[PDB]
Amino acid sequence: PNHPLWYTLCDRYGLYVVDEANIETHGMVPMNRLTDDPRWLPAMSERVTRMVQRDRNHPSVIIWSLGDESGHGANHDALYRWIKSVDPSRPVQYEGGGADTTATDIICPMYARVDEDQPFPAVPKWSIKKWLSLPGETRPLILCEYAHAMGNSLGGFAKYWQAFRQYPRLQGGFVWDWVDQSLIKYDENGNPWSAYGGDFGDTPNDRQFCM
Amino acid sequence: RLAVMVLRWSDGSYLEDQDMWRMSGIFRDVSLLHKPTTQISDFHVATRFNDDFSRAVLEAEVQMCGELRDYLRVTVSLWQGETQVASGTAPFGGEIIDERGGYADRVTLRLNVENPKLWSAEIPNLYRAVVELHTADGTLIEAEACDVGFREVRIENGLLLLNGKPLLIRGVNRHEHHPLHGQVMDEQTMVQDILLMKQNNFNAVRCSHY
Ligand SMILES: [Mg+2]
Ligand code: NA
Ligand code: NA
Repeated sequence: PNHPLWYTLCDRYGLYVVDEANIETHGMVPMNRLTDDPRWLPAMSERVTRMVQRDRNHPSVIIWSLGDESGHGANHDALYRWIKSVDPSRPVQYEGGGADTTATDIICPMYARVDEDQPFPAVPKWSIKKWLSLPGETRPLILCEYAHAMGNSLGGFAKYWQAFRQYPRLQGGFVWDWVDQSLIKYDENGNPWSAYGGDFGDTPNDRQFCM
Repeated sequence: RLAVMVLRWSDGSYLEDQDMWRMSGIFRDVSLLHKPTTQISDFHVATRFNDDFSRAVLEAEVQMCGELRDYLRVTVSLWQGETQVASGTAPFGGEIIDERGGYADRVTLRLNVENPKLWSAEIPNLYRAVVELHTADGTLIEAEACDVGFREVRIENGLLLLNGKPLLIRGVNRHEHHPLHGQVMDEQTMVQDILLMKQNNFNAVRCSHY
């Protein structure tokens, strides 16, 4: 969840907001080791419910998201149904466990390609154009993350927008991402330079991937 | 002596406007059929399966014309080559269908078949069905027959399945045409067509458009 002002700003300027519970368990092995453990359900519920209990009246919030990168575990299912029960005025989405789980009203892949299939086991990233027409699939497709704009990037962007306009159930996405996460440091002569991962003697680090 | 007055143009033609040469006449086989008075008038073969195609029930509905008698029976017997794998005998009189009862002049046979050999374009297995109409005491009146292939066609979850599996139709539209003979089809050409079709990796054909 964001600083309270932000939603009021989206309410007044005009932007659709996906409001996101503060839950990421990426580094876990496996990624759902927590979200599937029912001893972690309490801490998770409070992270979803207390969001819902805060921003439910902001018109700009049109979609609830259960979190990010946390595999798929029962807790997600229980907390999906909780919001569905508490607030029918918004669809609930979640990319975890394959971007089309029983935990999501919207097929929301991250970095699914337009035409090329990436058949990772258990969790494949199908081409968005192919994903829609899989046997028995009816949900819409809005990527929660796409077009990784890191340095000299956004090659092939065009391809998404042409597909988006052609396929009614392809309803676009959210670019990753808005702003560089570089930070100001100063040299020996007090002149400012933009720093990234590692530059604070912080180890281990993921270098320029924060930008 | 026969006299056949064939007209080129008819109200039929309005429903026969296919993209192809317009010709006319008696263009397929003519034949004479002697049936008994008490005769097999229709038969339907059905094959349904369990979930992994290891058990099948063949279901043959038989229809007759003539005067109904208690001594009448139909036997249906299924063959694989020259082994008889299953067989059913019953008198006429189908199940109760409504408030007036049932079809006195129909009988339905159900043959159980363990581990049937399935039919497909890959392996076109064929069993043979023999439909005998006969007096119970053992007099054959007439036998009719067909080739049977145990296969199941259905659309489930948006796919077209055959014997459980999703098909890939490598098909061709084929009109009945010959350069010398026009629209008169013969075995030699049909077979020539099939072998080439199968030689060039086809597994399906649409009867365009008749
Ligand atoms: Mg036409
Ligand atoms: Na669209
Ligand atoms: Na990053």
